[PDB]
Amino acid sequence: LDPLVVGQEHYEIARAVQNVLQRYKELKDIIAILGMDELAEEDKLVVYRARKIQRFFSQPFHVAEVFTGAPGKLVPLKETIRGFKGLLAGEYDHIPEQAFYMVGGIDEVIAKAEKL
Amino acid sequence: LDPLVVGQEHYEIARAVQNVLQRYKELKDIIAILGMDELAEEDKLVVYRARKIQRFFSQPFHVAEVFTGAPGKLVPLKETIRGFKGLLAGEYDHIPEQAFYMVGGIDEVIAKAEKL
Amino acid sequence: LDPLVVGQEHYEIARAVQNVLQRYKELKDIIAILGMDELAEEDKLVVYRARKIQRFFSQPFHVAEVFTGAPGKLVPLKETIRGFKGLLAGEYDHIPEQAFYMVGGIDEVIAKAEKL
Amino acid sequence: ATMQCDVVSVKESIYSGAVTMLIAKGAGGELGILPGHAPLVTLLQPGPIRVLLENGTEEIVYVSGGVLEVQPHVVTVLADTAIRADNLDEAAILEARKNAEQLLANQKSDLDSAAALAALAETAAQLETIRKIKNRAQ
Amino acid sequence: VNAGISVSRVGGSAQTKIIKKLSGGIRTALAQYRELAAFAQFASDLDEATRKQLEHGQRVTELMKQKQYAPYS
Amino acid sequence: VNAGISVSRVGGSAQTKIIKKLSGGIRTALAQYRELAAFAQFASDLDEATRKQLEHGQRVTELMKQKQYAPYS
Amino acid sequence: ANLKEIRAKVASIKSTQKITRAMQMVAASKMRRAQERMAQGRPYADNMRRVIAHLVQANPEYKHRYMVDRPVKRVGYIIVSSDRGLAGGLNINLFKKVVQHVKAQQEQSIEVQFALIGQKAVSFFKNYGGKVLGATTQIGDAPS
Repeated sequence: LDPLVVGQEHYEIARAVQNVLQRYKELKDIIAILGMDELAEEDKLVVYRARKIQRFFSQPFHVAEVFTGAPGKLVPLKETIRGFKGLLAGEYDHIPEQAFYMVGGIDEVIAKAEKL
Repeated sequence: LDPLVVGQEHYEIARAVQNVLQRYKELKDIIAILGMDELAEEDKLVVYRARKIQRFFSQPFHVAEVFTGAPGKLVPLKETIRGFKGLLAGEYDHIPEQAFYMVGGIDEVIAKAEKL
Repeated sequence: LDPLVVGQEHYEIARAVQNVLQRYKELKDIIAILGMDELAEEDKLVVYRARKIQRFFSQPFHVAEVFTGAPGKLVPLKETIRGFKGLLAGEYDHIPEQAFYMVGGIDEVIAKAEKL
Repeated sequence: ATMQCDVVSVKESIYSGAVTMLIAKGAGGELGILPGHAPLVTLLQPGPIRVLLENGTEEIVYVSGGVLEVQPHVVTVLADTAIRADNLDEAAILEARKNAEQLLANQKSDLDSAAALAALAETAAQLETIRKIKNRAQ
Repeated sequence: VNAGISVSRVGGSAQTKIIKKLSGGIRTALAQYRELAAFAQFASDLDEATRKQLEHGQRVTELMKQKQYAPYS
Repeated sequence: VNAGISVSRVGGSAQTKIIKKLSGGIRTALAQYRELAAFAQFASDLDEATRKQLEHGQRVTELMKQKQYAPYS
Repeated sequence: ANLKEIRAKVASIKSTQKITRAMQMVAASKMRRAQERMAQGRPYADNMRRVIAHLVQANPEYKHRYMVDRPVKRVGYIIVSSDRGLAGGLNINLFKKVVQHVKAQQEQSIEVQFALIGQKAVSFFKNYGGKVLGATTQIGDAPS
């Protein structure tokens, strides 16, 4: 994970995702004690985007073929880069988090969210 | 120490005593950093009962009167069971814990409390 | 540092100096947290005399004479004891702190105070 | 001439100084106040108060209910809630103080749990695991 | 039995259908009750969600007690 | 680089005149920021003096970051 | 015996020690703030006491119901407490005092009613029972 070998957008996206995740992991005790209402307006977006990111790492496994539906995805790297750049920027901030679960590219999550 | 040998009542009393002592042993760490007043009322009651239980296991032996001077005591099993049942039921919550120290059956505890 | 070895007066002077320094260390955090005005007057005197003591433990060295033009001073016993016995009794409460800095016996302290 | 006017609420003092005149709406009706007035006391309708300085500048203070007391040299106005601004819409400026104080009280409870109650339980969590292996030579 | 660090690599494939279908609630209740066990003595100062989580976790923990020499079908 | 425990016993005599003169501000800023770094989390009832120290310390800390293969003369 | 675990635990305890020092720093400042805020409420009460005293003394015809002592059958309590713990034994001592006072009033065969301010009092006297008339929560530091 080095900007020289993977380019600059890849590295910056990875760093931003890591920062969001490791701030949300720190907000855990405060969320558990107080709740989501008393947090600042900032760090609520962090909670929602971190939950979305955690969901979006889910993946259906092709070899399973049971309980999944033989869903071989093998998403190109460019699709994931586009998706996470959009998710961090906020173009998808209005979508329910249950849509980001167990799908491949962003086209599939958009289709699933629109279907529901 | 199983119900089929010593009976149901004795086994239940012993297990309840051990449970109270274990919970006090677990609370002993919080009351050191924080205060005694951060706990709920049940936990404070358990702490007081556990200190009383710890005191009540003390006993003057027949052969130890050389070191201290107080005469020895020989407590039958029924007196022990009756005393600990009452102490767990809360009947003796009004007795100061210094009255449970170096005494025989439960009657000596009440006599010493009255003398104080 | 025993009364049997260094005599009687020296031991008490040293112990009083250490006591004053200890009390001042205990008072500095209170000064930091709760304002200077919260302290009583006894603590005001303790702070002033402790600062004077901490200054008075400084002296120039003969080896620094090459680096700094101030000649080194070798102040013997029966001269430090006089200074600290006078300082601990309030006898020098009218001297500013700066006169107790980088100087030998009490006589030069008085002289430097006169030149202030 | 001039006379000492004090406008103080239940929380703090709002306005003070020397003024030449005062206008207020008592229970009976409007009242004009000038120095040397006979002693008097009313209950104020929820309306603004007008005070005329000697230079000609006129400050206005908004008061929502309270007690007016006047003496030959001093006027004391006891107001339930007094704000120094002018118009009748001062809820739009009281809301600023409300929001600021509410935000401070929110962030406080945001710090009480986060700093104190979180760390002070983490420290006391796992001490027993260390004390039991104290004497082991393995 | 300590559920925090006890595992079985065979996992679900070694269970009958009904118990396999039902054990999920027990597992998740214990997981939630174990994540926040550090605050167990401070239930008075908490929100409602975590207090309900504690209320259910204590009950499920109490459920796992069992006598000796008497096994359940 | 952990500035708290790192040390160079040669000291000032191993620096050029300009950097030797200018290093004092950096050293004291890091010291003051490291002394009271705990306050960075509250940021609510910080008085005027300590807030200035925090503002300077965080800015100096952000200054020291650097990339690879890009040395500064 | 996994000494690095003990080193990490010691580091975390030393970090929490720094955490609490700053909380003390802040609590002193707010104590100063509330202390100087207590002073600003004095002139209003002073002026009101003066006016009421003069009015009541100059016109002694009638006695108001708030200034006359009638026989007691029921009393009332307005209990103010904090909203969050971690403040000594303030609430516990206050509640012990009020409980003892209520027990003393019980032998007089006069029952009590309450009006609670602050979360701790609400919880304590909701568990205590009693005859609550009102409750208030989330007062804050500078209540309106």
